[PDB]
Amino acid sequence: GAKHSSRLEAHLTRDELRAKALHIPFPVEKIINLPVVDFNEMMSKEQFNEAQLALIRDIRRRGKNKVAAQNCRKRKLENIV
Repeated sequence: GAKHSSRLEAHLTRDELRAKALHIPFPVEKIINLPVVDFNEMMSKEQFNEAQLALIRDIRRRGKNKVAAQNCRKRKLENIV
Protein backbone atom coordinates (compact mmCIF):
# COMPACT_ATOMS: atom_id res chain seq x y z
CA GLY A 1 0.00 0.00 0.00
CA ALA A 2 0.91 3.67 0.13
CA LYS A 3 2.42 5.07 3.32
CA HIS A 4 2.09 8.70 2.24
CA SER A 5 -1.65 8.25 1.79
CA SER A 6 -2.08 8.27 5.55
CA ARG A 7 -3.41 11.82 5.55
CA LEU A 8 -7.11 11.36 6.22
CA GLU A 9 -8.92 8.63 8.18
CA ALA A 10 -6.07 6.17 8.76
CA HIS A 11 -3.41 8.78 9.42
CA LEU A 12 -1.43 6.48 11.70
CA THR A 13 -2.91 3.37 13.29
CA ARG A 14 -6.35 1.73 13.66
CA ASP A 15 -6.98 3.81 16.80
CA GLU A 16 -6.07 6.88 14.78
CA LEU A 17 -8.42 5.77 12.04
CA ARG A 18 -11.54 5.86 14.20
CA ALA A 19 -10.34 9.03 15.92
CA LYS A 20 -10.02 10.88 12.61
CA ALA A 21 -13.46 9.62 11.65
CA LEU A 22 -14.51 11.02 15.01
CA HIS A 23 -13.28 14.54 14.17
CA ILE A 24 -10.23 14.12 16.45
CA PRO A 25 -7.49 16.52 15.20
CA PHE A 26 -4.68 15.60 17.58
CA PRO A 27 -3.08 12.18 16.90
CA VAL A 28 -3.69 9.26 19.26
CA GLU A 29 0.08 9.33 19.77
CA LYS A 30 -0.37 12.67 21.53
CA ILE A 31 -3.60 11.74 23.30
CA ILE A 32 -2.04 8.86 25.23
CA ASN A 33 0.73 11.24 26.27
CA LEU A 34 -1.21 14.46 26.90
CA PRO A 35 -0.83 15.56 30.54
CA VAL A 36 -3.91 16.76 32.45
CA VAL A 37 -3.05 20.36 31.52
CA ASP A 38 -3.11 19.56 27.78
CA PHE A 39 -6.21 17.51 28.39
CA ASN A 40 -7.74 20.53 30.12
CA GLU A 41 -6.79 22.74 27.18
CA MET A 42 -8.52 20.26 24.88
CA MET A 43 -11.87 20.47 26.64
CA SER A 44 -11.41 24.15 27.44
CA LYS A 45 -10.37 25.58 24.09
CA GLU A 46 -11.79 23.05 21.64
CA GLN A 47 -15.24 21.49 21.55
CA PHE A 48 -16.44 18.23 20.05
CA ASN A 49 -19.42 15.87 20.13
CA GLU A 50 -19.88 13.42 23.00
CA ALA A 51 -18.63 10.57 20.83
CA GLN A 52 -15.44 12.44 20.04
CA LEU A 53 -14.82 13.45 23.64
CA ALA A 54 -15.27 9.88 24.72
CA LEU A 55 -12.45 8.69 22.49
CA ILE A 56 -10.11 11.45 23.68
CA ARG A 57 -10.76 10.32 27.24
CA ASP A 58 -10.23 6.70 26.18
CA ILE A 59 -6.90 7.16 24.41
CA ARG A 60 -5.81 9.37 27.28
CA ARG A 61 -6.85 6.70 29.79
CA ARG A 62 -5.12 3.83 27.99
CA GLY A 63 -2.02 5.96 27.63
CA LYS A 64 -2.07 6.40 31.38
CA ASN A 65 -1.20 2.74 31.94
CA LYS A 66 -2.33 2.48 35.55
CA VAL A 67 -4.97 -0.21 35.09
CA ALA A 68 -3.07 -2.37 37.59
CA ALA A 69 -2.71 -5.29 35.18
CA GLN A 70 -0.10 -6.70 37.53
CA ASN A 71 -0.43 -9.52 40.05
CA CYS A 72 -1.76 -7.07 42.64
CA ARG A 73 -2.50 -8.90 45.88
CA LYS A 74 -5.85 -7.32 46.63
CA ARG A 75 -8.93 -8.09 48.73
CA LYS A 76 -11.29 -7.96 45.77
CA LEU A 77 -12.98 -11.33 46.09
CA GLU A 78 -15.60 -11.18 43.34
CA ASN A 79 -15.60 -14.91 42.63
CA ILE A 80 -12.07 -16.28 42.99
CA VAL A 81 -10.44 -19.03 45.01
